Amino acid sequence: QWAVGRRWAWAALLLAVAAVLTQVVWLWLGTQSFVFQREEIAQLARQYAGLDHELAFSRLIVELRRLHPGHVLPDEELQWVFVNAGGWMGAMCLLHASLSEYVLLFGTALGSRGHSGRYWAEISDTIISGTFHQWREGTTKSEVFYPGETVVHGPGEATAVEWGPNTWMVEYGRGVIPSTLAFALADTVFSTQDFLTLFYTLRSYARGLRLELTTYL
Amino acid sequence: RWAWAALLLAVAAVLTQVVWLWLGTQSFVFQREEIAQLARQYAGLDHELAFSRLIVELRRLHPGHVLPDEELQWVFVNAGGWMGAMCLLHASLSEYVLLFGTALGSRGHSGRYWAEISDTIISGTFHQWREGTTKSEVFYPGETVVHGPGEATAVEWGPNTWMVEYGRGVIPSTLAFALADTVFSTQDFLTLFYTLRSYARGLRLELTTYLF
Amino acid sequence: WAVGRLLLAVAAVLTQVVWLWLGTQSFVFQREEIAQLARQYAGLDHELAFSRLIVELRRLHPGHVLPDEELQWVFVNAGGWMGAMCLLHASLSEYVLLFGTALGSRGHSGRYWAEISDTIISGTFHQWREGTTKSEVFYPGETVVHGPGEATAVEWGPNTWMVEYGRGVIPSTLAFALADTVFSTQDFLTLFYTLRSYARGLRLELTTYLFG
Ligand SMILES: O=C(NC1CCN(Cc2ccccc2)CC1)c1ccc(I)cc1
Ligand SMILES: O=C(NC1CCN(Cc2ccccc2)CC1)c1ccc(I)cc1
Ligand SMILES: O=C(NC1CCN(Cc2ccccc2)CC1)c1ccc(I)cc1
Repeated sequence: QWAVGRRWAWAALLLAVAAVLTQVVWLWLGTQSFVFQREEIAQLARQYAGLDHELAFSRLIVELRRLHPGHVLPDEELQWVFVNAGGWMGAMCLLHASLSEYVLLFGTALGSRGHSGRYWAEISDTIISGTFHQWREGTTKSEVFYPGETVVHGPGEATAVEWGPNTWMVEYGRGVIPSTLAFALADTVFSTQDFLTLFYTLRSYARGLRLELTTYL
Repeated sequence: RWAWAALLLAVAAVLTQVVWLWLGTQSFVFQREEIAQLARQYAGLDHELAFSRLIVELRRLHPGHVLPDEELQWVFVNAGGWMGAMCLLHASLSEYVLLFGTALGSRGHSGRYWAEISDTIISGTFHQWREGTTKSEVFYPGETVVHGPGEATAVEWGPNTWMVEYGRGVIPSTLAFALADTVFSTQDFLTLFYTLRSYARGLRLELTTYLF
Repeated sequence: WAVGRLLLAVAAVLTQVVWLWLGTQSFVFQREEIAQLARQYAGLDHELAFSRLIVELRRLHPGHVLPDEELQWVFVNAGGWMGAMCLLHASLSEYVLLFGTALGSRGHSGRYWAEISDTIISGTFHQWREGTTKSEVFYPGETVVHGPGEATAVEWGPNTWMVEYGRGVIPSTLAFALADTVFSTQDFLTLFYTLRSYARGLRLELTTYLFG
């Protein structure tokens, strides 16, 4: 009459949890929570552009630690490593690294030119010192960005880039990050053969990834 | 059973003789001086207007051998360490006419081709360092620089350098070099596709005009 | 007496033939010998300096410098930079070559299992050490040493020419110098030239070692 078979009820809950679980994973994926904001890294780095890049970097790192404790690499794991990709060369200092985000210090003391690359991500560069030249695809003119300005590099977009002597910046990336190192290490494999740098980069990502997991606990 | 291979080779032998004859009776749409003198006259203009003026004039002199506006496209070129942009106007198996240059400037290996490459400069500078030499030469707007087949030099484009380029030789082979960095350095396969497509479009045009 | 189912027997022999090998190693040039000599010719026109240096080098070490018929400028592409080299001496452990550019270049120094010192005859040499955010500049007369394992970013100005002496596991350094030649320029001809240059250095050294 008002009863329910205990056998039918057992299967109903299994169809229920299947329905609930499939709904739960979409809501969580949709949430898309990010640790940093695109305009925040740009606004924060703009303040230190007036200083010499050495003092600016050290001051910026200190500020970024107190804002987001547990999301920045410790001093013992901070390290400059060269970056060779797209035919240009620079140097990075990884500050933050997840599977969806990264924040790093980038720049050159000699300057360099090359292919920007096409990433499955959106990358924002804010100039602390020097110059950033950009040549968008399909155009015959270039633009130049000075200290205080920010150049954003959309996903799937390819440009030509040029850095002037002693150019430095704070960079924020957002997207499928492990796919980004695929381009960042292309010239390192086939042009420079610098496997020690290759180790440094992967170690920095790993130590950056380790931090994010343990902070989660 | 040995008669099967004979017929397969006989029909292969005759087709090879057809190709050989056809390759021998070939005539060229464009002349070497034709492109050089036509370019030099627009070199005094800004490169944007120089290009558009030249394209139209090239269409007027050789109708059916220049790509339509809907198939014109700037595509990045990455080879020999340097980087520039290209816009293909004409392309067969033996000839090509394109616009080339860079808004930033670039340096690298000239590349060794199975072709003769001629570049008349509209703007900027072209620096050349010939193999075996310890001095460089510079070419300015209005001048034409010639890169012979087999030759390898070191090249340097100053900022905002542009040129009209006419190539004559085994054109499908030159593609091999121009996409070398694209595979091993830039990994820009979208650009690779753009390049191969613009070539196909050029081949399609020449084929249709030939057949009507 | 029987032993059941050698490394100890093998390890002893191999280490004590390697240590015996390291002790019988003899270098043709001193660590600073090339640098002192090259320093004397800096400031001259690089072609004059090179010729004078080659004569003096042949005089100081007969049997270890390549003949005029085996001297050649070959393009070098590696780490994103491009230059030209003239090999003068080459073994498995040492090499002496003339290096430079007419246009200038920028790239990766490379990580060698060898120590490399460069004495500038003309131009400028910019060096950016790893882990630093500043660069240093060397002018004609100065010597830049590249220690084993070290990696820097280097830059040559237009008409920068130098004398280079390297010491260490030389064949491994050749792997780096041919990197861009193989994967970027596809210039097999230069790849042939360089390997031939190395072979000729090795041939001379083998002959000189055997028959004095
Ligand atoms: O070194 C990295 N990434 C490069 C590529 C983006 N910039 C250069 C650039 C290119 C185009 C437009 C703006 C800036 C410099 C940093 C990197 C290191 C570790 C991880 I984990 C992920 C990335
Ligand atoms: O990308 C192409 N060609 C390169 C190599 C020659 N450069 C000019 C140059 C560079 C160095 C020395 C001389 C001339 C322009 C870019 C190319 C694209 C489509 C077809 I179809 C055929 C070739
Ligand atoms: O081409 C060679 N080597 C390159 C890289 C080292 N120097 C250039 C240089 C780059 C960075 C810092 C200092 C010097 C000379 C050019 C080479 C050729 C034949 C043999 I056998 C061994 C090496």
